[PDB]
Amino acid sequence: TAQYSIIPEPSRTELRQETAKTLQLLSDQEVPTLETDAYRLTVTPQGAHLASGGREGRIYGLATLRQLRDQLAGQPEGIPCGVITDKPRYPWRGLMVDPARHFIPAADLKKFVDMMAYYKFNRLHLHLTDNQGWRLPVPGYPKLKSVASRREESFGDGIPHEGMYTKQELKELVAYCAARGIDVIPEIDMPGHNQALHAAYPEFFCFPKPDMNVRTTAGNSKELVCPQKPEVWKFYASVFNELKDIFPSGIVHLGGDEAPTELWEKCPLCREARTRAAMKDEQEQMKAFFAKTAALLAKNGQTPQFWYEGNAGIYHPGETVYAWRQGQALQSIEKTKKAGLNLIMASSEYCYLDFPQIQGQRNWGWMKTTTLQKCYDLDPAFGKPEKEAGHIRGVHAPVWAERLPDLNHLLYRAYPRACAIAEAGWSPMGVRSWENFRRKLADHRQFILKRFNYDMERTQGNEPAFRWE
Ligand SMILES: [Zn+2]
Repeated sequence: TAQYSIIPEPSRTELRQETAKTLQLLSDQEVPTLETDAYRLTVTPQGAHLASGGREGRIYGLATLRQLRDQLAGQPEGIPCGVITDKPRYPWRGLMVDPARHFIPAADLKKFVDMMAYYKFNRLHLHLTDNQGWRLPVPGYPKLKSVASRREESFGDGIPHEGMYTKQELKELVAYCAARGIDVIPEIDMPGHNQALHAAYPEFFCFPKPDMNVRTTAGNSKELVCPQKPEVWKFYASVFNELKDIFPSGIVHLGGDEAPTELWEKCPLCREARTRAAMKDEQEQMKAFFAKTAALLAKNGQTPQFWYEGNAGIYHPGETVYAWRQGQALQSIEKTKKAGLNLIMASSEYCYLDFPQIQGQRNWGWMKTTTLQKCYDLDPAFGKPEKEAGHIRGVHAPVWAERLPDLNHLLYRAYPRACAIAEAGWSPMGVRSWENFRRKLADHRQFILKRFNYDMERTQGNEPAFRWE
């Protein structure tokens, strides 16, 4: 029987036993009888009718109409008539890109955004800073451009890699995303992930090293900013003010994953600061660091987000954290509920799209394989009902880019698993099935070829070649 191939699967589809050979939009109304994020699309032999509860629902309805037009373009016999009534399961449906590890030019970001909007993603998270590069310009700190935005090579390849966005480019990105229903979330990791910052501004750190260079390999850095130094707090105030100007979401992801604190332990300034504050250890110092940063953000009307660490203690009720450790999803759901935290599911078992998608593709000596079928197994609530897991805001898939040097590589690992993530964030469990998703994705190969000039076919051997190992 003839059906639609819309991804994500709509919450309700009622097909009729007639065929439509045109999708001309005959009516387009806003009505109070639909939620602001909801739409109803009626496909008739004469054309389509769209009703929506608000601008957001209208964006989604037009995205569904776009997919139906692609299907009809491939089906000259027509597509079924029917009524689609639709609204998302979760309000947060996100992808993260990592320009700190490999810079993503503006044009390439635009293509990435168009593709994620096709699948009704509504959050774009930018990992802007890390050991391997710093991509956010900050007035008054020119060495961020001249030093921190450049590295000499990647993994011994002898090829320099550099880049930094302009403020104007980032405001363009924000407007481009907004027009496509997407909010943009910056991430500035602190106090660690800061080898590039140290290369530019060694005076911000407990043990300044003028010979420090921007990192060209993966691994953990012990270089933490020294919370006793006034230049650090002036710098981060400047950072947060730039983010306030550029990013209207007002959300600032601070990282927050466990950092090595050996250098704080040894720092003569931090040692005496801990003694004055009767702090027992460097974890108490970390709690104080994040309380101070959260206060700076609050003075700005901004709110922090974190990669969840169950035993961190740096969170205040109402904040939002990301669940990411394998095997910890259900525990994190329970713990955040008890702690009054909101939770975004980014479990690396399902959502870390830097991992290879077919067994035998490059795993860089450590990555597990996450197939499309495994990815589609994701239920963000892990079996818990809406009344017990209402603090779960949605789903988020990071495409970490240590080993993804350009858009071609990035999209190879992001898609088609991002389509599965989109359906996990949008579609109620009652309309989800691997067999239906697999059928639709088969059709989407042609849809994406025609609309984006991009090939989503995946075989063990057709990943683009790498220069490393
Ligand atoms: Zn220190």
